[PDB]
Amino acid sequence: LPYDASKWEFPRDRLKLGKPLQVIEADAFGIDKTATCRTVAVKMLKEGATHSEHRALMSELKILIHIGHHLNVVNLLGACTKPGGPLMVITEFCKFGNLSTYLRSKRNEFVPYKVAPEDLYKDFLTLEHLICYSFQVAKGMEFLASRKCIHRDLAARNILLSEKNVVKICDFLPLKWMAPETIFDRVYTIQSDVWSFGVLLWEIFSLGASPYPGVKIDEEFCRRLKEGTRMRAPDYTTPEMYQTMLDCWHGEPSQRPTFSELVEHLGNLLQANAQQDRHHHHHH
Ligand SMILES: Cc1ccn(-c2cccc(C(F)(F)F)c2)c(=O)c1-c1ccc2nc(N)ncc2c1
Repeated sequence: LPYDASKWEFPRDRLKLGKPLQVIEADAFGIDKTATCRTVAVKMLKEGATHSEHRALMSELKILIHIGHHLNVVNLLGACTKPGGPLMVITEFCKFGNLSTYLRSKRNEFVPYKVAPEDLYKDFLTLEHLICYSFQVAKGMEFLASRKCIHRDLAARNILLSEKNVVKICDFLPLKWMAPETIFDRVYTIQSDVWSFGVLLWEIFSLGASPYPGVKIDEEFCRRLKEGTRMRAPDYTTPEMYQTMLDCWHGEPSQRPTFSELVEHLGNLLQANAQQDRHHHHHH
């Protein structure tokens, strides 16, 4: 893959590094044509990285360039790659952090839908929010899958909350997100990402709970998963959303929905939910 320096290269002295999130928060001067000073996130190699470790982050940068822009994938802004300092990959900064942590903090601030007076539920999460986060991640994953990309670590911890309830796919016990074929055969495909998406759905509709609550992650866990045991419906799910999780958790990878099918399905459930809400709002 190519690296186009004229488009992407950013001077190192235009950054002020801040607190670690290695991924670090930073201030960037003149990275945009939209503003002078902007907060950003920087991924860089620690002191004493090898030639091969340098190649890994470089290949990741090129892949982000090749992938291109989507609202639901953390947006690359620039890079420091030329000699004189460490390799640095610069993206937008999502100040609200990961989705798991956020959902966990909203557990006392949930109603399934809003009615009048709406101020009683100011900044509350609703079913529209949860389905909307799901829909957004599905679209970002359909964008990635279309470009022959496999995420490999799709989990709520790798979903970022931005302004105006926009979520973004990023890449910061992992076994609880892995498909059976990934565990037992070390096979990574787009279909195994769909499995992980299902576990991500469970996380959203449990408001940031840890998958397989109270289950020891040993050889018995893997045995039962391969043999068809699944998580039970989480506390904030709808019946259709739980069925969607089960679909993502199909034993045969080819029998799981595609991200394209998930985008259409979740979009329809978002619309049905909104139509329901408008009726709740009207009659009360
Ligand atoms: C800084 C950076 C650089 C690269 N990537 C990255 C690497 C590989 C893949 C991807 C993906 F999945 F978005 F395509 C993204 C990143 O996800 C990030 C990244 C990581 C954590 C972040 N956390 C916050 N709060 N904001 C932005 C972040 C960016």
